[PDB]
Amino acid sequence: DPNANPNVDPNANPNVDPNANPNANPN
Amino acid sequence: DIQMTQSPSTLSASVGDRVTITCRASQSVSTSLAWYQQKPGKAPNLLIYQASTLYRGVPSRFSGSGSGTEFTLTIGSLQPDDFATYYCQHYNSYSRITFGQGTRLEIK
Amino acid sequence: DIQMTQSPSTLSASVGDRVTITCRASQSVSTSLAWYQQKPGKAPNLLIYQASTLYRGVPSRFSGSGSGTEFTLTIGSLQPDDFATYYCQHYNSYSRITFGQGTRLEIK
Amino acid sequence: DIQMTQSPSTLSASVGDRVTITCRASQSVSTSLAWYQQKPGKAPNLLIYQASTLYRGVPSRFSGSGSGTEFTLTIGSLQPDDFATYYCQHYNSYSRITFGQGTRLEIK
Amino acid sequence: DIQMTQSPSTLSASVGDRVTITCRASQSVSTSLAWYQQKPGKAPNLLIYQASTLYRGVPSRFSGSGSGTEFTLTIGSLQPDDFATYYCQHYNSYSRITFGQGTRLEIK
Amino acid sequence: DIQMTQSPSTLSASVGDRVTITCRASQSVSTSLAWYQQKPGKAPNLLIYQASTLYRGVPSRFSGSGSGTEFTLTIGSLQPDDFATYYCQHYNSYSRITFGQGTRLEIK
Amino acid sequence: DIQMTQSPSTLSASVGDRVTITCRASQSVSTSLAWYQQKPGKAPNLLIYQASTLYRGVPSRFSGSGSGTEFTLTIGSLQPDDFATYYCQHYNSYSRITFGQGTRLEIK
Amino acid sequence: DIQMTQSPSTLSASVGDRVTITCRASQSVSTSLAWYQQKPGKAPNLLIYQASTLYRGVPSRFSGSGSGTEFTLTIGSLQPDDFATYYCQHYNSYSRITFGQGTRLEIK
Amino acid sequence: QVQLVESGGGVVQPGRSLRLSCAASRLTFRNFGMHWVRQTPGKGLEWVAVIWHDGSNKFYADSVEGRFTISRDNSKNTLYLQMNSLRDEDTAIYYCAKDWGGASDRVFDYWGRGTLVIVSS
Amino acid sequence: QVQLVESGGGVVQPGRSLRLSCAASRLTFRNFGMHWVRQTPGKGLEWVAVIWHDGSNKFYADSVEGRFTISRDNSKNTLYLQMNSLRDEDTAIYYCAKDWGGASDRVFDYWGRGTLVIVSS
Amino acid sequence: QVQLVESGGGVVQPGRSLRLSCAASRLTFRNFGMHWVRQTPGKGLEWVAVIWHDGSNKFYADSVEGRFTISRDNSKNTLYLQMNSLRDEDTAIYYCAKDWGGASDRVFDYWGRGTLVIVSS
Amino acid sequence: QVQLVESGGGVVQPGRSLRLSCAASRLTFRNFGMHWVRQTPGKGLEWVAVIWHDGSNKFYADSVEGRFTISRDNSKNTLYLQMNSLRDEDTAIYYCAKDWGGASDRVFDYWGRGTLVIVSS
Amino acid sequence: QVQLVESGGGVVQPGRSLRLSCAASRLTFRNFGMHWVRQTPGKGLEWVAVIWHDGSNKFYADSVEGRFTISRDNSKNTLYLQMNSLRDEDTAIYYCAKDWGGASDRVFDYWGRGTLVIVSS
Amino acid sequence: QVQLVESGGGVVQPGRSLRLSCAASRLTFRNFGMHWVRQTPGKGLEWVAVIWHDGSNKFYADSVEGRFTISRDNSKNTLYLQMNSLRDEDTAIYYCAKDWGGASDRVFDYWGRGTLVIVSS
Repeated sequence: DPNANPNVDPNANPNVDPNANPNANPN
Repeated sequence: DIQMTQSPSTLSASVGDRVTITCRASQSVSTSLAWYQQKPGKAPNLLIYQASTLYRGVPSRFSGSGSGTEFTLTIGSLQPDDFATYYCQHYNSYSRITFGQGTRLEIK
Repeated sequence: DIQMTQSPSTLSASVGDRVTITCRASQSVSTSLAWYQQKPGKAPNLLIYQASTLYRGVPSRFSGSGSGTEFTLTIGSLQPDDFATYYCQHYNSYSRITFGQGTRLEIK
Repeated sequence: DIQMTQSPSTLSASVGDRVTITCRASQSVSTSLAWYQQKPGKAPNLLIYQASTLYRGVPSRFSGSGSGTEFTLTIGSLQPDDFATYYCQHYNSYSRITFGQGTRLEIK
Repeated sequence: DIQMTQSPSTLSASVGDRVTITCRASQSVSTSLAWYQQKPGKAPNLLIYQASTLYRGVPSRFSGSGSGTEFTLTIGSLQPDDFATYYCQHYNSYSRITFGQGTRLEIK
Repeated sequence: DIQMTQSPSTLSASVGDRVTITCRASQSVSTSLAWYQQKPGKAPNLLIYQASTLYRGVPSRFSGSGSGTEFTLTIGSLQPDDFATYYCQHYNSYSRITFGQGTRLEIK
Repeated sequence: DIQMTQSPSTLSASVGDRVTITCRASQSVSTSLAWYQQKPGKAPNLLIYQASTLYRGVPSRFSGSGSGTEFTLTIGSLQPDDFATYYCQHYNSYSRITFGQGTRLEIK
Repeated sequence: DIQMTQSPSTLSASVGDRVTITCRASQSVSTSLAWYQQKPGKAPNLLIYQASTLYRGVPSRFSGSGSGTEFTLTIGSLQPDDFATYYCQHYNSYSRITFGQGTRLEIK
Repeated sequence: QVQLVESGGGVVQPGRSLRLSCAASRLTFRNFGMHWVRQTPGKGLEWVAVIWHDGSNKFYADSVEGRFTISRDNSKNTLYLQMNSLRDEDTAIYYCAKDWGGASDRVFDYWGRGTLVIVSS
Repeated sequence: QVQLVESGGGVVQPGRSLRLSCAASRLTFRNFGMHWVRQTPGKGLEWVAVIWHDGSNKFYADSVEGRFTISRDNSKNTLYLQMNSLRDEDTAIYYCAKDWGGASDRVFDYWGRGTLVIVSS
Repeated sequence: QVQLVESGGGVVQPGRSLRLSCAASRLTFRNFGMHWVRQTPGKGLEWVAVIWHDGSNKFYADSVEGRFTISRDNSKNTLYLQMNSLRDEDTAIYYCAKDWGGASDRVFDYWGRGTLVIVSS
Repeated sequence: QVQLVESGGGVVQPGRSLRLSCAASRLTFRNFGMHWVRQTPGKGLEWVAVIWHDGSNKFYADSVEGRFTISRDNSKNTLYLQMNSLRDEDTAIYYCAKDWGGASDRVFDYWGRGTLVIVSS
Repeated sequence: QVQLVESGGGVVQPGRSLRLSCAASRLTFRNFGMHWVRQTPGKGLEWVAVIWHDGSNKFYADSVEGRFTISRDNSKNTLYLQMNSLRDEDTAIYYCAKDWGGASDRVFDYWGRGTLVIVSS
Repeated sequence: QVQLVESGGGVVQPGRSLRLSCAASRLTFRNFGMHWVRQTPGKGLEWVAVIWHDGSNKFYADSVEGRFTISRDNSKNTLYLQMNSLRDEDTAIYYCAKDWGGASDRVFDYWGRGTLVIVSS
């Protein structure tokens, strides 16, 4: 469908993931 | 594609009059209609979207109506600056964007 | 942008009665709604999100309901401190955030 | 935040039977869950992570399965030392960590 | 950690044939792999690092390929000396280093 | 080596004015900078060391500032005797001694 | 050079009190400090050397401690004879000997 | 290690033209690259360091540019003396020094 | 307890620029996206702009598209929105906001007090 | 206040390729899908193509399949559409367009000035 | 064999402050992020805060946003959580935690004994 | 030619401690971080610990967290791993290792001979 | 004008030892670290080893780890590289080098004449 | 008051040698290291060399490495810099110097008058 919405959905989550890897990088 | 026919091709009128320009679709497009007015030497501008909703900054004197294949623009009181070429353009799903031929509104 | 219409514009009620506030969207917005209670002179406070979930620290007398285009904000027991302006807000995907006009609750 | 609802609240069983504990979320958390056992008086311990993988040093009679919003922790053969309160905990991306209400196992 | 599963467990082959050892990671490890060859009674030796680069002094008959979660070690022409146990290793960032179960090459 | 760039190349001002001369380093020199004033026909004399400290016997109308790579020498109130060429010199550890181009103060 | 700064500039106390005088170094001077007491009309005398060692013949009520840039002279019980000016002096290697401004001890 | 690939291996050119020699790094080397010119029978001589700075005593017709992994050495107006083999050498931190394969310049 | 303080208001003629600030207090500002919400004197609420946690993306309502610039400075713990080419319609109270942090909920919890901007002659 | 200036026009022979640009100003270009609308000298309006916000999907009108290609470079705040196998019936004034951004409303709000392309000999 | 000992509990009036510690032993503390988990008398568990290995980023639950501030002392091998503006909802046993260390699993393995903090009059 | 010789093995009862050494020879031991690799009787390999060049940082596998301590003596060109509270799972031959030295490759090149450590009663 | 002359070349069988010298002249040899650079017959250049100004630290390429040892004698103004367990790939011209002296640029400027080492039988 | 007077300048063809002296007066010469500073006719300032108090260590700028030899003689209260293999770049006015004597600051306080050296033909 050529008429599908060509945008970025301005309601996407704008915050930082609080469950991102908080450890150190052992490698 | 969906052929888009608008009538009349040309309709002359005077200041203060009330005019309708209609546009007919070859097949049902629900309410996915848009309208543009092109002043000579300038790009067409948006007036109506969704075939009934007024775009931001458009004076309230313009009004649109219709559903399916029959649609109409109604200008309550024609103004001297409302004199230009008007197009009807649809964006029905699973179809490519097509335009009308363009009604010309001429003084007197 | 999408037009949120909430009815009635003004509804007077007394202490302890049952007042329900509706909010109508121009199309289906699933259940991504919110409600705000603004007291005069202060910034509005969040009451309901996802159209049914009670926000933290909000009295349980507030309740939300509805889906699609029909929604309802229900007050279990109106209290002296409950009188304020109510706004309904939507955050549907691929659409911009808009609000309603805002209903007022008046004593007696 | 995603509230975590697990059922049943209290499920009684004897030694040697097989029981299942379900954990239900309001919205999909992919496979990002964990399970905790709290015998009374001490801190909870890790049992399952990633909703299917058995944590180190845990007896193999414990099994986890499910994806999306329906999940299950199944004890293959109930033992006298597995009578405790079980919490299901999610760590889905972009959402804060919330625990379940707590399912208890009572003898006989 | 990231569990590594390599298949087949045992791959019987003769001199001069071509063998392919596959090493599947449970989750994406980009291109950070390493392939070790362990002859019985000896500490394992490095063959491939970065999953495609030949380590110094290794015969050019060994070739590594693949990316993401699917990797292959291919011996162009198996030699009598190249009969041993092979282990694949990942060293992806923020993850702890784990080794494979061990593929065995058996004569005939 | 570390090249020293001082700006502007030439800056004219009259008596009683306030001027600032900067010195820009290719890489961090911490606070190991010095400012020199050279009058024509004479060897330059020390003005500032440690990039902020006033050398003995120098009138207090000079002031230095900055850290890293951006440093500023400020004359609070220009005097008829303070018209000369100014050089910025660094003594960062493990790097050799270099000087700037030399800013010139011209009357009126 | 190295600037010897000691705080407070003036500290008043009565007999029987406990007072601590701190001296701040512009940069690390290890433990090579000293404290001198100047009674007006007399040349100052030595009290502490190496920043922690009590000199010969000094009352044991005087205490010194610290290393690096933070040093403290502590009087366990202030006595009627112990009202005078106190200086901190450093003798770090490859740096010249400098003194502080001197704190005044004033009765009540 | 970081293996340098400089491309292409050989450019024939005449006196007076403009030639560009590239050096491609397998992974980011920031700006730490140096260019060497080896005439046959002699040890190579330094031309460029830090990938943009001209070494002392080198004629200005040599110029370097680029950062990251794409680095180019450009000789604005080739001269008869400038026919030699050119090596690109990186000295990135935490990685050992490696050299390119060596681009040759051939007359006509 | 988290309070959002706006500033930079006043009265401006049509066509000039104006800077607004949303210096935050005690909020973990770096981890949160922020919004600007406009309340017209007609008691209507109209959303303006949103900036992500690090400023990767910004979304504007069509009414302020190309007229408004929203910028965030995490180091100084504040939010900036710079206005250009104002007109009579932009006469309203401007509220700062903080997105709640849900996976798919764009709702504001900690509102600011509001700063007043008037465009008139 | 967000203007689209097209460039790269002129006169071309049939069968020769040509590049057009739609460099935009003050528009948040990365978030908006863009369109090309073609206006023939016979005042007919034909939509040409659409490219999504990041170029993931591209759609063309039937008249220009396999001949016209459209590329979007968010980094340089500009749009490109290259024509191949050009012929007479593409003699028109080429108009850039910016999709409004509605949920299901495919309409254009901020049109460009237009750049003329002539196919002749 | 990795034990977490907390301290600093007691009873405090609403609106007062309180400091909590999580002095650890035999754990490589600097290489691990830490979590605080609250267990209410209703036997429910709530997550409170997390701090990365170097303290670069912190994340709090919405019920403790702006009121709670955690910090990590790598040199002293201990972890702090400072309490501001308490109320009756915060009366619960406070556990320490240690993130398992996986690539994408935020799950706690080595819990502490538990410290009780009572808010009442 | 780089030879790593280990020692200090034997048989101990569960709960007892045991010290292993990795006295190296002909290698620039100070400039290389080193690893210990464990080979279980099931012929499976498991990583144990890594120590940086100067001892600044240490990382352990979760199965040996808080029970194993690895220390390095650059002056004596040797590597130490002391285990505490041993149990049945720790019966395996322990290998020394030397990180290859690449920018981002934690791959072992010069393995040691091997020391057999038995835990039983 | 700073000249470095190398010596000690010749032919040796694989596995035998060999000593190399870089007796410097007119250079302040004590203040500068030095490098050995090997140029294979295939015209490739390989970095071999570097020693600091006072010999505190040495670094080797992985192709010569444990087989090559470099030592520096500041008193006699000379540099030594002693090779053990040679093989066929080490047959090349050995170049002495001198680190430029910059803060962070490890670039050789004053090379030696070169010494040829042949490993064959 | 401490004055530094230089001597030994003149005109020399490129490639010849030249000796420069910095006989000092009323300065405790033995306790202070001394620098040489070169000012080109283009009003640029370049540092040349430094010798320690006892002459134990020397450091030269790379532009004169191996060509310039500086020597200090404490007994006669004077400093020497000998120039070899000069060229067009070494024509400049030469100032002596005297390091201020601080712990870590390399700044010059008592400059000399200067002696002019010309290299031409």
